[PDB]
Amino acid sequence: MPVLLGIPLLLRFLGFLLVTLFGYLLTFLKKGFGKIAIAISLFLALIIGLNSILVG
Amino acid sequence: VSGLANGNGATGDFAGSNSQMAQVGDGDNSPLMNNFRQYLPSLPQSVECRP
Repeated sequence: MPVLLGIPLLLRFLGFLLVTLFGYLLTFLKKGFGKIAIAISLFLALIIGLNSILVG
Repeated sequence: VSGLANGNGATGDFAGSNSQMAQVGDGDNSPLMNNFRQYLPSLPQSVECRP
């Protein structure tokens, strides 16, 4: 299906930006699931900590 | 987050809290609240009635 000389490269580029940008969203998602790991850890560590004082 | 509550376990970044959540316990038995039990006041027992 005949096309001009530059259209096939505009169509390949408009799906490079999309995969790059959808690649960044993934990186940031994974980071925010690491915050909920730090948070949980902290809480349970403060509980185990108080126990050791009171029983002493 | 569901396995740290079900008591099934967690594998990933939540793999450090699988030993902190074993100290909490499950049911009636809690390793944390059984530390308080070596220091319980010794109360006498029950015997039959003597005059």
